[PDB]
Amino acid sequence: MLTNSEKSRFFLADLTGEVQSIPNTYGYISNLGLFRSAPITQTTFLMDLTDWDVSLLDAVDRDSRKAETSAPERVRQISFPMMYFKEVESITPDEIQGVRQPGTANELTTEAVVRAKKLMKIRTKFDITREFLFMQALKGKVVDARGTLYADLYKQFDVEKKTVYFDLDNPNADIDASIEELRMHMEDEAKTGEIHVVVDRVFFSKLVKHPKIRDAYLAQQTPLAWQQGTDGVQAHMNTFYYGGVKFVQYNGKFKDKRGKVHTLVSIDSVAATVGVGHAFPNVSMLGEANNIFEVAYGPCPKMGYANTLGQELYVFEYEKDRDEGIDFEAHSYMLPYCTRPQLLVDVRADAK
Amino acid sequence: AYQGFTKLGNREPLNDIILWEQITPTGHSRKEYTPQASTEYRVGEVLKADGTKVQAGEEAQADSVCIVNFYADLQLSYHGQLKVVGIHRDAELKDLLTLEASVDAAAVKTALAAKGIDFVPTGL
Amino acid sequence: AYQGFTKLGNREPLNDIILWEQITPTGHSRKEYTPQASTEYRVGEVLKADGTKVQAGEEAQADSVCIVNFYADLQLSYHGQLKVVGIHRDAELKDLLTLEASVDAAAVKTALAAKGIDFVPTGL
Repeated sequence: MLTNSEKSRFFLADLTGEVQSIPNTYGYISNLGLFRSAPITQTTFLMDLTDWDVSLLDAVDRDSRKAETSAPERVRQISFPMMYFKEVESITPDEIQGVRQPGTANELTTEAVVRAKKLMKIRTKFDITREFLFMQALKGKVVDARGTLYADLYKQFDVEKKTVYFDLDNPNADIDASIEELRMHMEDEAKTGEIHVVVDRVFFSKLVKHPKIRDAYLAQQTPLAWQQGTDGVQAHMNTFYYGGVKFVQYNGKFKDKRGKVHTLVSIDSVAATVGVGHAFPNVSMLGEANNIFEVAYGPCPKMGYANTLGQELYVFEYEKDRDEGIDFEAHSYMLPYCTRPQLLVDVRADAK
Repeated sequence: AYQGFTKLGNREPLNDIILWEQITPTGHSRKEYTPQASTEYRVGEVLKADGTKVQAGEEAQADSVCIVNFYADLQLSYHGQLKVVGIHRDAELKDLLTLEASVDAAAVKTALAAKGIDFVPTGL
Repeated sequence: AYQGFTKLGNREPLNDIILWEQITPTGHSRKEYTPQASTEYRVGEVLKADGTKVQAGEEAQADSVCIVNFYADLQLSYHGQLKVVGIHRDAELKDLLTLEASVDAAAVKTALAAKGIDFVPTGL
């Protein structure tokens, strides 16, 4: 579309669309869809814990008519708090009066375009927060981005955490033993009638450098074999399969309002130079029967929403009186958690 | 029951003190305090600038009026939140303050009036 | 062009800082200044009571936050008006202040906060 030249008011030039630039938005965990939404009607929710045990029978003779019995059941209860997020925005005529929109030579900006832009930005922010909170929940501790602690599943369910150490730096180290230990722990402690481990760059490099694994790794480099996932930023992420356990490299990271960088895959009080990873089972395909990962949602303090079902994200609009502008608001009341914390295992690439 | 009578307790006071406040996107009129250890908060209490309750001899240091009910053992408010909240400016409140022993109510009211807090007379 | 690169300029900041201001028939929260000679004005700058931009050691004298872009050579603002407008009191603004070299931000914020100006936390 024609526009004034760069150095003459009387000569025209041809303009072209805008070149957008958007920050990276990692969504690997959210993309899997293994977290099941569970809206709540109030500010607190409870749950019941149940379990029973069985033992082998003994062969009794037919005529004695002696029999056996079984022990009874036991029950317990738990409680959970929730976290609140909120941010505000505003739009006024001063942002619309005589402002050319970037993509056009003459077309003027309008209220709808600005509204859409701001809503998209807000949704992106909330999605990034969702991903961060999901990663924190998978770590086993729901810690707010500013450090506040809201839930400790290990203490809540009365179970400790296991860590598996890989001596990758030792050429004589054993990897099959560690993998089998992880698998057997996961199988034994599942307590119910496909294992993924999210791995760091350094850990992945150390693992694939090992002499005892190059033979298996180099055989999988054929593209036909790889196709047998995306984080939203990279369309082809490194993957390594061995011993029935799939290793995935995840490089997501986000920045806080203070500029502090938070790496999604990390263990508290551990040097970044040391390889680190987290292991969990894949449950997404269970769908409606997925009782292991859930997210709760609650109502907002607004008058018309006191006792209604929760929502993913509330949006409200208000005038500023005397038609001087418009205001926006965003609300969310969410808490992710895992009902089988014993299945979450840390993985390290350093000796004991 | 053995000896007949049984009692299950009374209802805690609700948050209805506020009659008018300066509504703003950022909650202009409200401030949040970190709860002190081994202390229980209820609606209508006066808090110092450090979150501790005002006692006799320092009415001039009154800072805000409590707005939530907080449980010491749970370390959690009745709405499932981790922090206490108090109004410290630009509000009109029902005259239902709760004060510690020997605290001068008039002195506290005068101290809070400087920050723009007014009290409306309440009926019996 | 010769040497390849060609740059045409940059957007001046837009007037979207205000999040809440006390709307009144005569602009209770705004003031107008007579711009000084040959000084550029951009949104976010801090102005003294005389319309001159704040400098080192003048934090206590901070008066208002500029809101209109003024072109020195053109002698009029980007909206074709002959005065500079700065927010004076009773408003909430984004944390996007522009400060001259070596000017402390905490002192300026404390000085402005006394007049009834609050900054909603913001970040990227």
